[PDB]
Amino acid sequence: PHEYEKDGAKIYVQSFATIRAEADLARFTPEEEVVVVRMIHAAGMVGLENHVRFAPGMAIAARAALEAGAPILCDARMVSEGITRARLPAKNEVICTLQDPRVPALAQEMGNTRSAAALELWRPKLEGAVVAIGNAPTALFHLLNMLEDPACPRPAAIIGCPVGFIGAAESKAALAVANPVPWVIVEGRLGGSAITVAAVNALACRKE
Amino acid sequence: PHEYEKDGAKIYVQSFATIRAEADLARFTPEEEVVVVRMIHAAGMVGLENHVRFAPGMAIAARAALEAGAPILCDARMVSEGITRARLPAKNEVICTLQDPRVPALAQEMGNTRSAAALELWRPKLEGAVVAIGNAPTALFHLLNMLEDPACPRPAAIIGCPVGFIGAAESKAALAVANPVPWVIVEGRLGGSAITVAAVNALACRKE
Ligand SMILES: C/C1=C2N=C(/C=C3\N[C@H]([C@@H](C)C4=N[C@H]([C@H](CC(=O)O)[C@@]4(C)CCC(=O)O)[C@]4(C)N=C1[C@@H](CCC(=O)O)[C@]4(C)CC(=O)O)[C@H](CCC(=O)O)C3(C)C)[C@@H](CCC(=O)O)[C@]/2(C)CC(=O)O
Ligand SMILES: C/C1=C2N=C(/C=C3\N[C@H]([C@@H](C)C4=N[C@H]([C@H](CC(=O)O)[C@@]4(C)CCC(=O)O)[C@]4(C)N=C1[C@@H](CCC(=O)O)[C@]4(C)CC(=O)O)[C@H](CCC(=O)O)C3(C)C)[C@@H](CCC(=O)O)[C@]/2(C)CC(=O)O
Repeated sequence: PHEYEKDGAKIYVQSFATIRAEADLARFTPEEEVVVVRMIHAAGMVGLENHVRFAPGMAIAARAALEAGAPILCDARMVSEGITRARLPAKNEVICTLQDPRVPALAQEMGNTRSAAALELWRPKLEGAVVAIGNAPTALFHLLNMLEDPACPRPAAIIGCPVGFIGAAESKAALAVANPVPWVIVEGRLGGSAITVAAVNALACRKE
Repeated sequence: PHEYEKDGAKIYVQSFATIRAEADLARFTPEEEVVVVRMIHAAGMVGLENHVRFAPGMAIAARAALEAGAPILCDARMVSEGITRARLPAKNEVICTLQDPRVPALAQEMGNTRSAAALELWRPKLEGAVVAIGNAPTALFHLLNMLEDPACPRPAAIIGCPVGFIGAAESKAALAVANPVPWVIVEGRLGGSAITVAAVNALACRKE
């Protein structure tokens, strides 16, 4: 038969050790470094770290929000279903409103994507939340517009890592410029659900 | 406010057109090319195509299985929850057994990961299925071992795209060598849920 390593705890330890041996991680603070390592792990891509940018204090602020019970607001089910419930420190709600039955009509009325329209339903959970956007650039752009209204509840942190060729790089660059609340991005076209979930999972639990 | 493109249908068309303008896709058959384009789209990574390998006729065989109602067996919820139900041609079941309450004890008895142990529960749905492994190399390795028994039901196709530093590259190289049923892999460390879902979504529906 095929031989392979079967101890999952060991696999993790070896994965992170390989990443730290290969990656260029010196510029990150200790709190940022843990997040970056998990993002690399999720992507299978040493070199990803050359594209990661954090607002000063974001990693600290996001961990603190999660430990205080902040909900995690997710743009897609691939993000929400990714989050490791066993790693959550304070029974944190993991929310994705994309499949709410009101979203298709709302999107049509708004002249926007379903991904973006769904964020309107985040309002009651948004104050102090950790936002995890791993897919839709239109969700990130729309969030920036929502937060231009001083009446809008404001999250504790935004993990802004949508992926793609159209609008993704722009949405993340705009997030960094706007600096609405502490943020992390992957600059450029790279990003996605797995990198986003890794960031959340890293910030949720002090144990790697 | 921030200006951005909000027409999702248009965004797709532009994304695929950008990918085809930049990517090196000549060696793929028409059926393979559609799959590769969607994988690039999901990864935000022109250059991914340099790592993609198909068994001859896999893309044709997998589309045919799906159109015939084959279930899709998924190693993780980030894969199963990714699959676009609106794109499925024949009311195909999308299955992930990872969270079955019997898996933790089974994994312990088997001395294996939960990801791998869960595949034992695939047996009743495995014959003629499309397998979508986007995460766990141990799931792919274990599947290869399962299929070494002539009594094991055999899938119609395997999308073998686990990601990572430990065991991933090895598991996919082993799949290609073993050639148990028609396969697609991303060679090396790259892969993951998003690329895997993209492959399924591409093969499910003739419309991009
Ligand atoms: C499945 C899926 C996937 N998308 C991916 C990536 C991209 N697609 C975007 C556009 C094409 C787009 N995609 C639809 C939007 C549907 C909508 O919101 O109206 C919208 C049409 C619009 C969103 C937007 O552009 O902001 C949604 C969000 N993508 C989904 C569903 C997620 C559903 C859920 O999670 O509950 C979705 C809601 C469609 C659906 O299934 O109903 C991006 C646009 C940028 C670009 O195209 O270059 C980008 C590249 C990010 C891969 C995943 C990436 C990952 O997880 O890491 C992939 C798996 C690829 C695929 O289609 O097979
Ligand atoms: C969330 C999550 C994530 N994994 C990723 C990637 C990897 N991790 C592997 C090892 C570390 C591993 N990971 C656990 C296994 C738990 C298990 O099955 O016992 C096992 C421990 C073992 C699986 C295996 O090695 O075959 C599982 C599968 N990963 C999950 C849960 C998926 C649960 C579900 O889907 O229902 C999981 C079941 C743990 C859990 O949450 O309970 C790989 C090993 C190779 C390596 O480490 O370099 C590899 C890199 C692939 C990212 C996703 C990648 C993607 O979607 O594209 C990320 C998001 C990273 C993260 O942990 O934040």
